[PDB]
Amino acid sequence: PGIVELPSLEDLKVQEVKVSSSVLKAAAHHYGAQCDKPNKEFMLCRWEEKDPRRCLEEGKLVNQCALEFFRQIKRHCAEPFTEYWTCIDYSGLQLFRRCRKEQAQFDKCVLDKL
Amino acid sequence: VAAFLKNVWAKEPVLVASFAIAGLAVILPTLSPYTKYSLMINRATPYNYPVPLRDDGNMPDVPSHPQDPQGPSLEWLKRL
Amino acid sequence: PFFDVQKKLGVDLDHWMTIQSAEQPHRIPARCHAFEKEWIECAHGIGSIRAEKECKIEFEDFRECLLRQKTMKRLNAIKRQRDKLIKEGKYTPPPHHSGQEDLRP
Amino acid sequence: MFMINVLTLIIPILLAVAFLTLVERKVLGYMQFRKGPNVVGPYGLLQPIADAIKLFIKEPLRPATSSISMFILAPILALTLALTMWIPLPMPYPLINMNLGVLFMLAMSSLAVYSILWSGWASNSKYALIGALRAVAQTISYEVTLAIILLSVLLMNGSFTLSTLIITQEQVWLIFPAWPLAMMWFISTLAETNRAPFDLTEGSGFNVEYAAGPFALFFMAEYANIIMMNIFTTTLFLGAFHNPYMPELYTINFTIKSLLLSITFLWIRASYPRFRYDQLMHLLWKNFLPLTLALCMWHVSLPILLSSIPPQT
Amino acid sequence: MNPIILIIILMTVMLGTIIVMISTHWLLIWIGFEMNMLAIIPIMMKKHNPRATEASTKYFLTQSTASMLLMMAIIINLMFSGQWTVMKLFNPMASMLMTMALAMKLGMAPFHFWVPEVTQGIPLSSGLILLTWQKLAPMSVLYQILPSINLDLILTLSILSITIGGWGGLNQTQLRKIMAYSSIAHMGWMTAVLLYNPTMTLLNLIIYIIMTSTMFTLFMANSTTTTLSLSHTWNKAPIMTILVLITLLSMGGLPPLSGFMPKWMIIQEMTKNDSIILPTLMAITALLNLYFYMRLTYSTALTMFPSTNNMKMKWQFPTTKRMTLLPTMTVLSTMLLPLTPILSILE
Amino acid sequence: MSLVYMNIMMAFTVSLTGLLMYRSHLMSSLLCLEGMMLSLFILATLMILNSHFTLASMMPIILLVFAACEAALGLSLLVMVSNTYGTDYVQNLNLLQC
Amino acid sequence: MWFEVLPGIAVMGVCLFIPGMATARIHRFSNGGREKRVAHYSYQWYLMERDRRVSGVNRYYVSKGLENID
Amino acid sequence: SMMRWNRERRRLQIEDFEARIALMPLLQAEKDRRVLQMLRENLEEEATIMKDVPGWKVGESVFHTTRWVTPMMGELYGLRTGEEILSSTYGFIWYT
Amino acid sequence: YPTKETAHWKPPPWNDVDPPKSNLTLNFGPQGVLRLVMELSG
Amino acid sequence: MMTYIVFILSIIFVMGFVGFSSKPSPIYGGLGLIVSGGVGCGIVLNFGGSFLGLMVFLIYLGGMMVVFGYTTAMATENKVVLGTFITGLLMEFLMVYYVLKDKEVEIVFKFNGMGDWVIYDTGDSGFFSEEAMGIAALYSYGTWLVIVTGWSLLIGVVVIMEITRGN
Amino acid sequence: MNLMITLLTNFTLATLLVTIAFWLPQLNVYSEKTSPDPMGSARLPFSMKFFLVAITFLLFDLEIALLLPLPWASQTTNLNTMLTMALLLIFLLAVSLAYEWTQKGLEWTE
Ligand SMILES: CCCCCCCCCCCCCCCCCC(=O)OC[C@H](COP(=O)(O)OCCN)OC(=O)CCCCCCCCCCCCCCCCC
Ligand SMILES: CCCCCCCCCCCCCCCCCC(=O)OC[C@H](COP(=O)(O)OCCN)OC(=O)CCCCCCCCCCCCCCCCC
Ligand SMILES: CCCCCCCCCCCCCCCCCC(=O)OC[C@H](COP(=O)(O)OCCN)OC(=O)CCCCCCCCCCCCCCCCC
Ligand SMILES: CCCCCCCCCCCCCCCCCC(=O)OC[C@H](COP(=O)(O)OCCN)OC(=O)CCCCCCCCCCCCCCCCC
Repeated sequence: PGIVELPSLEDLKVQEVKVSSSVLKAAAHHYGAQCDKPNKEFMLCRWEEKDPRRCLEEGKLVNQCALEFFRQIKRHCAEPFTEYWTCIDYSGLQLFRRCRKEQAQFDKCVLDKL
Repeated sequence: VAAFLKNVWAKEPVLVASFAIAGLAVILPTLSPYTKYSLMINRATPYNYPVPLRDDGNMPDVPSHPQDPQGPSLEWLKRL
Repeated sequence: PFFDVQKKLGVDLDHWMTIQSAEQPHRIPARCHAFEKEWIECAHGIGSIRAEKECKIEFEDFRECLLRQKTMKRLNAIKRQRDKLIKEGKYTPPPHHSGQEDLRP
Repeated sequence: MFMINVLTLIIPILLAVAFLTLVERKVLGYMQFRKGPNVVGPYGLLQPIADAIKLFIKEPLRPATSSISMFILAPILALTLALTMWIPLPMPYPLINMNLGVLFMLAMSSLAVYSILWSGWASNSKYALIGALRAVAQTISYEVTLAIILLSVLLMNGSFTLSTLIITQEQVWLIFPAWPLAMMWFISTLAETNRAPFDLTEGSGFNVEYAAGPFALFFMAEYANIIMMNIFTTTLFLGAFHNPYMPELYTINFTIKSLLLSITFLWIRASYPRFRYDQLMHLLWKNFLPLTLALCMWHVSLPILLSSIPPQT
Repeated sequence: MNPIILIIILMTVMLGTIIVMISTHWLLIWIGFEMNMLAIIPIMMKKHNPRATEASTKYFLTQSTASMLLMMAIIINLMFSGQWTVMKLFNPMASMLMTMALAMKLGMAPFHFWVPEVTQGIPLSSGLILLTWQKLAPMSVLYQILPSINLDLILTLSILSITIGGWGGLNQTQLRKIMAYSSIAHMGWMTAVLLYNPTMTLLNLIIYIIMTSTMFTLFMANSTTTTLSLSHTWNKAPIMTILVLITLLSMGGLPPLSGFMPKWMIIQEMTKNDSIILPTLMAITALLNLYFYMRLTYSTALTMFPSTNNMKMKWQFPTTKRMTLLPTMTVLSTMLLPLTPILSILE
Repeated sequence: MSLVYMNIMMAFTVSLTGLLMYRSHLMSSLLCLEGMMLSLFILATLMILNSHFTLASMMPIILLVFAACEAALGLSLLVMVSNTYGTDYVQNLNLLQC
Repeated sequence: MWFEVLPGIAVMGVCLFIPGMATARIHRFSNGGREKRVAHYSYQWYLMERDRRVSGVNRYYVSKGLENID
Repeated sequence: SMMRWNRERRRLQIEDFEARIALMPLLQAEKDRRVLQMLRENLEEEATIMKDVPGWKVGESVFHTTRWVTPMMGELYGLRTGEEILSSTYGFIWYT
Repeated sequence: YPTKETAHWKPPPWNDVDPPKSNLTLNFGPQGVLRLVMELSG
Repeated sequence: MMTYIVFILSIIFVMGFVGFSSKPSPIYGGLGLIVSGGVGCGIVLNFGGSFLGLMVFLIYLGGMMVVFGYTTAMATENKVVLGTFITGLLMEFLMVYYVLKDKEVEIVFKFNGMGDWVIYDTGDSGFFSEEAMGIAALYSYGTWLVIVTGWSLLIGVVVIMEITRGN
Repeated sequence: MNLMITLLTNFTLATLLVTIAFWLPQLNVYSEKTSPDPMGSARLPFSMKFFLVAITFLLFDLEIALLLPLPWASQTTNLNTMLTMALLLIFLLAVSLAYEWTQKGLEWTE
């Protein structure tokens, strides 16, 4: 039959979000609030096209807005967010309920400064 | 109904307790004001991704951002 | 005979476990959901005699999604040719096919 | 490194089984107004070592067995299932943190009757076969109420995971919503392990045609199952406070509660006469099983009428 | 047996057959067969003698082997089609295994080797259930999978069933082995016309069930299990000899009787499809069935075998058996050939 | 197709030919029948897990329950045969030849 | 008197204390001074494999924070 | 007590699931780039291997459709070594 | 039609019932002391 | 070698089936079926069917083979056995030798020669086992299935108490 | 993989202690003794009642096997149907027990 049509390796290069899963889960609700629109354009395009080849540019915009989000956390609230994701990172199941005061400090610093 | 039940509670207390617990388990979920909240929680636990809708132009009851006031909320679950 | 009581009464006794494309718990799709949905929507209502010779390509795609005979045959072919070229020495694998390159994300 | 973890699990199991015999003989000594062993060691501490070295140098009894292969494979399966029940146990961290640890323990404890059945086959006697079939019928009878009591408790857990059963029991012990299931569970674990007042094998046994070495092997498999069922009951009903920065608090706490529960086994065999065989069959099928089905219906319908269906995760 | 328990068990047999009929899922077909066997085992063990336990054991082994072959056919259908609809099968190997499994449940030759033993060991009511009601479920499944049934396999099974059920009943003097080899031959007739026009399969099924229920009801009303005890019936009640005369002449395929109807419509529908040697061989083979039917009529109705003295006491007592639908079934099994285009109601 | 399906189908045919060729007993025939059931269980489980057809995950449990009830029925038949003849040999079950 | 059962109870309690303390110390030793990552569900395993890929040195328990982005 | 605590546990479960839902589009974009990276690698190495074979077309889809088919495990980890294969095909199942 | 093969077949009984064609004894030996010779019925 | 673990367990499964299907004795037949049940359960466990595997160990080997051994213990108490054993064993090793030197065989259907790791899915199922949720849907979806299975087991109880009575 | 190594280690230690317990007193000769039980020479009587309790276990174990997904079935969206069918399965287990009871099935091993 036909030849499957794959994008080249230059087409897939992007600046990755090179952080851990506990760093992602710690900043997750602020991410889902602040990175709403490109994430939802990407998942709408992903369930409508039903093909990752037709969604690469929306995926790059997701991978761009995520890095913008973590740049804006890093400029103003590096130390309280680090104190928070270390406490999330200790646990095996990565509980939120073990880490309420560090979350309260991070939420206070983010609500004030950002 | 009063002397038979005392007679069987004297003879066979295990089976009387068994039928009483089973009868409570049968009838009591229909008499409870909290049976609705179990359903309301189980249909509000997000296992899958809430796949967004294409904004056709006429949807006043679907939000555009999760923090928007319109849409289903879980105020009742935070409070109870 | 097939006394279709479930349609005469309109009750779903066992229509739900019948196919993979039916309503699943927590919307979990099967691995060949789209292939089976396309075969069913192709061959619906036209009877089996027309369905076996007019939806031949959709059913061949769905059987090939299920058993993956052509895919595993192709990978047998590629791995056999590659082992011949490695044994004759006429080819060497790149470092991303030996595990030396710090995978993508 | 993981082999170090397997060894530091399964060697202190054997040492605790060894000194359980000393604890048992001392505690049943003082409950019978006498002293336990205190001649051999300093207050008897060298008694299980002496008993082990005696039982491993005694003559093989040598029956001309019907099956030599099952005469070998019954103690192998007895010790193997005796040691593999311990690997999913969270205390506070389990060795093999499996998603279905409760059902795994129920399955591997259901498999433990083949040691009894094969050790009745391997002996040539008809009466040992009859006694082995009576013991198998007893154990498979009480496995039913193990399963249903276990399910009725796990409806308050949400899953089959053993480590979630600590998270379930943070605000209160799970004996407070489920004390009838707790007391029937305790008698059911007491009647699984052929323990008094359910030890009709002590009242001729099934495995008397083994050597004293393999007698010690069945004996230590039985006591490993006793300490295991008590630790599993402590995890299941009397679960303790878990601080993730000091695991030793949960380890001290479940160890103290499990020692008190194993001593409760020792204090129950020293107080009651044996049931007759049809009386423990009566106790199961006509006393525990109606209550177990009734409380199973109650524990199905109770998180629905209280809006307290526990989480899956 | 306790009558409440017997009613519950018969409702479970009927429920298993209905679950095979009305369901669209292969697992529910298999559940219906399992429930049907599980409930029919006590009906054979109603008298509690070692012949009935031997018959129930042989029946259990054959129907369980057929159930496992049926589930393997279902599983290969799931391999090669990914679905569970009870429709055509999507593999010739699965079609072969399901035709073999249904042939074992029908007791068609060369899997026929259980039917006279199991039929002989059990009473006449359970034998009636075995030879009528247990045919309804596998013939329904064969009616549903006929777009995938192999032609040569089902025709080999059909002619081999007809010939072995012909030669088996000749040597028999027991009535129940005669009815069992009658069953093998008539299932051969029913499955021969299955791929051509299965309405004639349903017609042969219904007319066979009417004739077999007539013969077992006559055998129950006379309490006869051998030829030589059937032969005393003229000295007890000659109307029963008349009814077994006309019904055994019916079952062999003599006109104007309605047992000529199924095989004549089968011969009629196999000549449309350019098979002429095969229905002729089938018809010529059915003369053996008619031969041992004629032997039973010679021993019962057309002659008078000598009876004993104790028949003089049974002269004085009326038959208090509930001969349920025996005149209705005997009328429907003899005088129905003037209503032969009634077969369109089965289409 | 897959390589493991060869082994599981061959396992079913091996236990089939064990069931279809009696040696001495009826209990060995019941064990062959339940080996057939076991191979059917493993094969159905591999297909249902491999396709991610989620609703058929309840199907092997129904298979195991029904055929274990079937096995209990067969064990009861063997017990009645053994009470009649002392043993469970199949050559004792030959009274229906005539 | 009665307090002589307590040496045997003490030895048995230490022998039951050893495996839980040992598996806690081994899980903290082999995971960078932390608890073992629990992966009961495939999403937990996907995040754990993602940690192992983003860590660079092929260990899921090497965390990379905001020092790894620009 | 179990009523209050299981209701609190359901609230914690919803918080963790919504943390997952907030993370899911980034993980989906990275997973899609991951699988397209691996398929492009297999295509390029199939091009540099399958030059000796007559009549072979590289990247030839076995399906007759132009729809994207979700790639098989052997279609991704076919040309890679056994450690990566085992880590991806029994990593979750054999994990403790 | 009696051949050489089917020559030893006698007809079955008239009520389909064949004839049936015990209990355990335990000698509890001396192994105070007392030898009991039981006869049990299950 | 380790990529063929499901194949190795399937070979042990077939070897156990030739072991007890050659029928040395019902005792050793039950032993071979218990070893086969464990290794086929391992086959199920290596595809992620953890709950179905524990259904095997709890129900099959825990109830049913216990009852088969319990009945073999009280209702029963060579050259052909070992010859048929090495017949089935050499035929199975001929099949494995063919499919490993050839990477393609066809006894009845065509079979691959690689490992069956290749046929998996590369995704994740989130916070649920798909097999566990499919079994959990036996109550909400499978209502008719539960009705007929409970009725079949109740009828099974009634049937066993009828036919095992002697009267 | 950790689980298979753990099973292998447990089986190996069990087999090691069995090998020691069988072959450590084989150093001890002690004799070649001849050594020629309640019953003398009677064959094993069958007891119907042990078989009845074995089949009762097997059928109630199958009903338990149907009951085992209840901690997961509690999480469903269709709770009325789930609660009805859960109570129906436990009630069918109780009906099976009551029929086992009243027809004297639980007698002399009650
Ligand atoms: C609808 C809810 C579900 C109901 C069904 C399920 C019950 C759940 C528990 C499972 C029980 C399983 C076993 C049930 C068997 C019942 C029959 C029985 O045991 O009868 C015998 C018994 C007398 O015993 P006997 O015959 O001497 O036998 C030797 C033992 N002594 O006879 C008796 O002891 C008499 C028993 C009948 C009278 C019991 C009355 C109890 C009343 C309690 C208060 C009201 C509760 C409301 C619901 C009532 C439902 C009946
Ligand atoms: C987590 C904790 C686990 C603990 C497990 C063990 C519990 C028990 C611990 C030991 C208890 C007390 C041991 C000492 C008992 C008495 C020994 C003794 O004094 O023996 C004297 C004996 C004869 O002396 P002799 O010189 O002949 O006499 C003339 C003297 N003027 O001379 C001899 O007998 C020779 C010397 C023998 C010494 C034996 C010591 C005991 C060994 C027990 C095995 C376990 C050891 C610990 C293992 C775990 C730690 C690694
Ligand atoms: C008479 C014979 C000889 C007798 C003595 C020796 C045998 C008896 C004692 C050992 C019994 C072995 C039982 C092995 C299977 C136990 C079930 C099991 O593995 O369950 C645990 C787990 C399921 O939990 P889950 O959390 O889902 O898995 C991790 C992914 N999240 O599953 C996993 O984690 C899956 C891990 C990979 C698959 C493991 C498969 C193990 C090998 C199969 C059994 C081999 C032995 C066969 C014979 C056994 C006895 C019948
Ligand atoms: C496409 C088709 C779909 C399905 C349509 C319907 C199919 C009908 C299939 C008929 C199957 C009949 C099975 C046997 C009878 C069923 C009832 C029963 O169990 O009767 C047995 C009962 C036992 O009484 P008992 O006292 O134990 O007798 C022996 C000891 N004295 O009582 C007796 O023994 C009483 C004696 C007389 C029994 C006569 C029963 C006649 C039944 C058939 C009626 C005619 C057929 C219906 C029309 C054609 C349908 C195909």
